Amino acid sequence: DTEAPQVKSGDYVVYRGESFEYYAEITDNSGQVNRVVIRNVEGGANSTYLSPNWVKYSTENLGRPGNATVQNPLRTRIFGEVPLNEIVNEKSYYTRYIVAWDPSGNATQMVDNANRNGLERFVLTVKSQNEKYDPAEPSVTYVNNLSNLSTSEREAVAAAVRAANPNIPPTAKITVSQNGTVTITYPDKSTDTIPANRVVKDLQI
Ligand SMILES: CO[C@@H]1O[C@H](CO)[C@H](O)[C@H](O[C@]2(C(=O)O)C[C@H](O)[C@@H](NC(C)=O)[C@H]([C@H](O)[C@H](O)CO)O2)[C@H]1O
Ligand SMILES: [Ca+2]
Ligand code: NA
Repeated sequence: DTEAPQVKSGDYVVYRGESFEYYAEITDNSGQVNRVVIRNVEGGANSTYLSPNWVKYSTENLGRPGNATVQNPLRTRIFGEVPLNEIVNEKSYYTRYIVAWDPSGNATQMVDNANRNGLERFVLTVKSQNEKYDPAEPSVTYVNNLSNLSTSEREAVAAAVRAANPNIPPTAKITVSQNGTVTITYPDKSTDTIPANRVVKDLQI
């Protein structure tokens, strides 16, 4: 319904142990939107049920003339904190709908089709925490023997990786094995690994 408010959302990827914040933009031909609900598909016209319960949202400047124009769309904040105990797999996404109402009571229609994703329909994808980070591997630590790093050398590699990766969670644990393999264990206990060849060299040859 192009006489109902129109919504532009996005690909709302979120990560265990991390806060998220996205904005959707809403316009209406009347220039005004009075109400915005984000909801699961189930329930019928009056439902506001939305899960997971940690998905929050808010819309400032509701119910004012000109609050929802093409040149200055209404914005809805979609935010929350993803718990560490969320299940993560290829199916750990949640398809949700943004419904907005204009002064005539026309509400954005919910159409159950993936071609509407990024409009009034959006997918909230929950990923493990390691997926938020792409550890930098540009550091180089020279060790005596690549097949047998000492404790000091293992700590040196971990410190080099940390120094190259100020953005990874401070409480993520960087450990290095006896052959220089790096494991980054995130707060949600997911891991990234860095092969030794990318962080360690020796002068044995
Ligand atoms: C009516 O059936 C639902 O229709 C919606 C679209 O309107 C979805 O297709 C939904 O399926 C999913 C989804 O929300 O995309 C498929 C996901 O794999 C499920 N996630 C998990 C972690 O199992 C969700 C989830 O079960 C649901 O969103 C709970 O509110 O459902 C259809 O079930
Ligand atoms: Ca309208
Ligand atoms: Na990663």
